[PDB]
Amino acid sequence: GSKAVTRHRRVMHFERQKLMAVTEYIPPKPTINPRCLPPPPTPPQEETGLVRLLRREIAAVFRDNRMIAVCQHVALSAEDKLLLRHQLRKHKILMKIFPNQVLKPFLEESKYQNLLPLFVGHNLLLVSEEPKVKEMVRILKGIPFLPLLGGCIDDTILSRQGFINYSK
Amino acid sequence: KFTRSRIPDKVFQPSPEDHEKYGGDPQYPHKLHIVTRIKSTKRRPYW
Amino acid sequence: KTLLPVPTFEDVAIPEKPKLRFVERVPLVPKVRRERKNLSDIRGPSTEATEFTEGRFAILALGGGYLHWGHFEMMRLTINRSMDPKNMFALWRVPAPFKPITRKGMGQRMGGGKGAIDHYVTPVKAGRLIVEMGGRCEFKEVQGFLDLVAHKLPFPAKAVSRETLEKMRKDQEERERNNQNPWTFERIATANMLGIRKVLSPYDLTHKGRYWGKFYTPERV
Amino acid sequence: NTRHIAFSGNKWEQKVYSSHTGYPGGFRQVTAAQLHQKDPVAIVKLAIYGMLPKNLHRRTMMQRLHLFPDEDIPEDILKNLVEELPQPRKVPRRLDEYTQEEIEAFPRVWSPPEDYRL
Amino acid sequence: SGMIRAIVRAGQARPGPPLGPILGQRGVSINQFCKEFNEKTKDIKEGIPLPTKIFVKPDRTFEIKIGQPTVSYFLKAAAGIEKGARHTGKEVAGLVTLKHVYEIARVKAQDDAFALQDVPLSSVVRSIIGSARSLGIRVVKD
Amino acid sequence: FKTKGVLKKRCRDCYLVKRRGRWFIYCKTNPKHKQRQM
RNA sequence: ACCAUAGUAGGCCUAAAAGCAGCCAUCAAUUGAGAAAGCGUUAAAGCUCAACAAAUUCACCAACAUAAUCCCAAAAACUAAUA
RNA sequence: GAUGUUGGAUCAGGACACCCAAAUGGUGCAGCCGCUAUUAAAGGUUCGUUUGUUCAACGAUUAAAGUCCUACGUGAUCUGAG
Ligand SMILES: [Mg+2]
Ligand SMILES: [Mg+2]
Ligand SMILES: [Mg+2]
Ligand SMILES: [Mg+2]
Ligand SMILES: [Mg+2]
Ligand SMILES: [Mg+2]
Ligand SMILES: [Mg+2]
Ligand SMILES: [Mg+2]
Ligand SMILES: [Mg+2]
Ligand SMILES: [Mg+2]
Ligand SMILES: [Zn+2]
Repeated sequence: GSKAVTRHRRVMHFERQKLMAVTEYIPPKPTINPRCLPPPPTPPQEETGLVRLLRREIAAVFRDNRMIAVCQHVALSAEDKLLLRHQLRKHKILMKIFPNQVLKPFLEESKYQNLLPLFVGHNLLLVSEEPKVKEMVRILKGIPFLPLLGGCIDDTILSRQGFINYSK
Repeated sequence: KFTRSRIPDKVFQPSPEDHEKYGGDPQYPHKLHIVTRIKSTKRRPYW
Repeated sequence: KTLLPVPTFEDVAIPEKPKLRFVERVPLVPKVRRERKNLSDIRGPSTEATEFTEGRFAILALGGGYLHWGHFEMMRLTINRSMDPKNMFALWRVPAPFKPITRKGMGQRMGGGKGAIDHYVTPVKAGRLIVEMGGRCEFKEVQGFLDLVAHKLPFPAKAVSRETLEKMRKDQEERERNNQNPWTFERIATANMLGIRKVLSPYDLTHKGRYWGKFYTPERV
Repeated sequence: NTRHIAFSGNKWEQKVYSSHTGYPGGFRQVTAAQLHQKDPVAIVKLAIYGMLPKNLHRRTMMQRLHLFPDEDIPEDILKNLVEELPQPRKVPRRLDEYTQEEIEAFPRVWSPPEDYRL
Repeated sequence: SGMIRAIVRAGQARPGPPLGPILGQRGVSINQFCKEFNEKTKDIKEGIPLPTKIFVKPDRTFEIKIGQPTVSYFLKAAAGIEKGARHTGKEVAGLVTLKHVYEIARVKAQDDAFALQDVPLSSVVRSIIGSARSLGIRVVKD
Repeated sequence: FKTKGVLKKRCRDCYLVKRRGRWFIYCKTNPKHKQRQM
């Protein structure tokens, strides 16, 4: 005979095994499954401090930049990018980068819509305050694989050939 | 040891739907039982 | 992308003697008189040491079992060397071993008397916390190295915190109110149906068939 | 048509037929695939043989069973056959079997995108 | 094949460690660099050891850009101390003013690293203030 | 190779593949990380 | 996936000590990059992780070798069962 | 109202938790040796000196001179040194 407590796991008298198999847990079974039901109710996101900061800063961005150009963000060594930023310092021209996520839906509201196809790729926003186009193009002429897709100048959407014209 | 056990009273307090389920009349309890023996008295304690 | 506020600890105080103390192989007042071995003290649910005190984390015992010295050694060295003494501290939720265990030599015929004292052990019931770890760490660290010591104990054991514990308990009663089949072990064992009480033990009414011998089954409703 | 038996699940690979010649080290074990390769009749024959009651009459009724690997049967046995039994399992169609009527008639469940290459 | 940072004292450049062990590994001529680095650096008589960037080419020749002296040393001299506190922030080593940070910042404005940053004097000042806070050197602003 | 109870990737370069109805750990960088579940 | 500059090899020690032997500090440029979580080096040097930028999201709580004459009903997804 | 008990002799049946032969992974594997791990039981697995001895030592070799079970195989086949 085996003691009340043992380590070999202790085979149960058959009537008790039946007793066990009868009392097992049976989980609640749905009529229709939840995921195959229609979409869940709406969990709407709300503006953080960062979202308000970006909406306000990007709102100011179209105010201060007289020439807003869209230059495709391209991978250069820290050397090339810093030298680039220093030359842009030398003509006083500015460069700024934004998240696509918060930059996209702002321009999908009213004014600047025509920029939407240019922002699906990797973008870099060239900020030009009291600019001359010849000088902005001066640098993009030096490095060939750093293309300029243009964009907004004084509320008008303009492209590469247009900038070739405004420079001359 | 093995014993004569006990049944606690809660067992014998019927819910409202047990009347509807076994078709007993909630107002008046019934007079006589018809009791049939289904199972054996072997393998069971002497009492 | 998106930032979320990081959980901070301003109220967490690191006490002195942050490491685990050394437990003594033999009690200071050694028991002179060999005692009967109660299996009953390993058996079924636990009463003492069920709730947290100071710490956020613990190692929970999912079976009953006997903790002897070699185990304490393991939990101690391991948990001491694994933790950052600045941000973390530990505590024993289990006494140093008080129960004498007896052997007879090899080649002994049955009888002649009880044997002599080889051992000392602490009984541990399923549902008790062995070690309590407080600190300013997240549960991920402790869970990382606690799972080792848990894995190495005699009984099956888990690494838990307050949130985890309460979650699994609320689920544990949710199952019992969600249970779709009319027949639970409580109802039958208490109503002595089918004379089932002849196969069951007297302790079976209390355990409600969730504990069986030394083992514990969490899925049993 | 015994040679064309189908086996449900993976049984072709894991069902073994064991035999012993009685000589020490005479113990053979063959996989259903190999046994079916060597003797086209063997599998259905051992199937049937194990389902008759175990008495002596088994051997006798075992004699009244005729198994043919393909459909080729002597004129003798063809001429004396009374009745055709119904197929126990319903053999599923392949893809090419379906009438264009039936394929056109079946709904196209999801709408594929155009820019995806298939 | 490699780029070598070294913070080297004004009048002191010699054909031994760290100069030997680091540049000599790349196969670089030590004496040429001793005399040249000194040619530029000996001329700083204000006693200010400068972090200096030595690029070594695949043919084992080299070039060097001399930067402004480390902020740690500018704060060491500005607060007039010997070495930094053993325990920073637990123990205060030396004192500097609102002027000191302005000076040390306008001096180090031309670093190879700060040259490509447009950021005004306030930011370079904050930099000097952090490099001070790690040295156990307090700022006093009047 | 090693016959093991529990496979675990030893470095970033161990990829875990199921072949012949077993789980193998294959590593191109070091061969000594090869394991085979039993 | 993609990518990786800044004071600055922060002080202190130390043969050197450079995030990365240990103590202290946890600061401050950039829009974004820890006074650093991995390996690595005598120390460097060098590899990746965390940070933006680009996107898309589906998960995570994983498993356990064998015996001695010769395997041990044959088989089977389904014509309706409180049989 | 007997299942005659150690070691040998003879003849071996089986396991695989391979000692050889056969395919291979890993190495702190250059090659030669190796050391480990996986898969493989058709075939092999010596002769002597001392002990009743299995074990063990020792001589000489072999591709190796496996670990076991079979009433510590096998006495109506043999031997009794024990
Ligand atoms: Mg365990
Ligand atoms: Mg470096
Ligand atoms: Mg920052
Ligand atoms: Mg007899
Ligand atoms: Mg043999
Ligand atoms: Mg094997
Ligand atoms: Mg053999
Ligand atoms: Mg014998
Ligand atoms: Mg004999
Ligand atoms: Mg005989
Ligand atoms: Zn690896």
